[PDB]
Amino acid sequence: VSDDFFALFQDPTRTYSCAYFEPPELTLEEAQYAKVDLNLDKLDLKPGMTLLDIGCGWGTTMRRAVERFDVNVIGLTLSKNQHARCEQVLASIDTNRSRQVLLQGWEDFAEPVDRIVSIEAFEHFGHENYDDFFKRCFNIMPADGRMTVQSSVSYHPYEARGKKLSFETARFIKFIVTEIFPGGRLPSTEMMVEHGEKAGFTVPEPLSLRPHYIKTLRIWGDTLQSNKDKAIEVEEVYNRYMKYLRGCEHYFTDEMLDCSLVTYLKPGAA
Ligand SMILES: CCCCCCCCCCNCCSC[C@H]1O[C@@H](n2cnc3c(N)ncnc32)[C@H](O)[C@@H]1O
Repeated sequence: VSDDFFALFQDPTRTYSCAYFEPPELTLEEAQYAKVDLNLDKLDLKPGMTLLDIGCGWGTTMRRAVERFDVNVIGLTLSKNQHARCEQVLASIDTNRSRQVLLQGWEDFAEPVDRIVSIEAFEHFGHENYDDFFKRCFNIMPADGRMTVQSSVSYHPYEARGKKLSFETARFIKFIVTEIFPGGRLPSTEMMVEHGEKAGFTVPEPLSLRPHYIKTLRIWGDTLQSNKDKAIEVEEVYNRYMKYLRGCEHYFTDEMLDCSLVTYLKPGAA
């Protein structure tokens, strides 16, 4: 997967996550900023604080946080591509706030921060590591800390929609977690909430982003579709991602997949 490839289907910001069409008539690009504001507005961010962005992408969330809230920022990513971009994105801001991006996972991060944002990185963590993740996030934050985690989710193998559809969905999901995001693994919303509660977080009712992901995958699908040619010369990979995009839209429509924005409040939050 090359940067030039994703360039032919994503908005100019290169946000590789669910957009937020509020109001409904926003551009994909506008909708990606609105999704960033949706997360940050939950975080009770005050000037001088340090915001930790876990899985920080091309640095879009962090830039918007410095600009909108007058905070310091630290970003974690496991991609050199993303790290160098973020670094130049951060260095370009007119601020005296510190900005730092580290090529490393949350597992090796242990510094005090005030607030945490994480948009669709959580699918890479592994069920096995959820307890450590939430414990780390609770422990690095002050008494009034808050964290948002946004993540696609599925449902426990038990959770009825027909035998036919449930076997089918399990397979399509295998394919995502194998050839699109190798090593990935979807949680359920219930797991997201429960592991946070066990670490001692108060967890309000999660926000479902389902119709927004449906809307996002359609624009993605449609834009890649229109570059059938331009994308092939940069056929195999093309048909793979078309199966992925059209497939997810379908299963989000069918209500076999969902996307949750979960907020985690420490006992002393405001
Ligand atoms: C609708 C689709 C259906 C659901 C399919 C599974 C979802 C796949 C996730 C796609 N969301 C993309 C957001 S970008 C992921 C970011 O998280 C980072 N990351 C991954 N693991 C860690 C980690 N352990 N620590 C810090 N950062 C991490 C990557 O470097 C990257 O910047």
